Amino acid sequence: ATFEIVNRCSYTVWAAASKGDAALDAGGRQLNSGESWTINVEPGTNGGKIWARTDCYFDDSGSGICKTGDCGGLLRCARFGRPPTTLAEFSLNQYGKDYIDISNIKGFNVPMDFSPTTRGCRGVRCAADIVGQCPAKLKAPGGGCNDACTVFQTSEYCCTTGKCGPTEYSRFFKRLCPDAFSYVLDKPTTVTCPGSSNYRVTFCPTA
Repeated sequence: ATFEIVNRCSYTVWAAASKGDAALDAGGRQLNSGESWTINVEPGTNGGKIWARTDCYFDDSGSGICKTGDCGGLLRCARFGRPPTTLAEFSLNQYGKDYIDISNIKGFNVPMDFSPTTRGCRGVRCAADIVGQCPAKLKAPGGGCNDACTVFQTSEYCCTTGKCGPTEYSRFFKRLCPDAFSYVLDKPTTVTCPGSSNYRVTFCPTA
């Protein structure tokens, strides 16, 4: 499956793509404002994610740091990124269908649209100004809006027991972005797409 990753932000981002125990494609790349990077994701990929990283530095070997979304200090991510990270999440070719969503469970850094480029389903978007409106207690000094699990490490926010409800913090994310997951047991906003669809992830889709 192809994923075209487009940076419409006015700032550079370092895109990342991983399934947690391996890179997807090259796993990461710089995207200056307006640039597009097309990756190939193996059919059947379960639990893949794409995200943006901000304010990165990398040496000539591909080692460094990012303020949001850092994946073990690598340009080429093989692991998931450090919160806060807006997440484009997907599982492909699962009993004949693909499943996509956007999640704020690991916080928010960059607005994104995640849409199919082929027929048969619809896209999802989280493009509100979550960083600007972020509750004071969730603001990440390094940039972004942390989720409450990251900040407070409670069973309730982290849904550790498999029992949890919505919270004031989850409701903030949900109010700004109804079409993204706000906590683990949120009413699902997953979209079912035809198996083997192709996609576009756009950072800063509206500005």
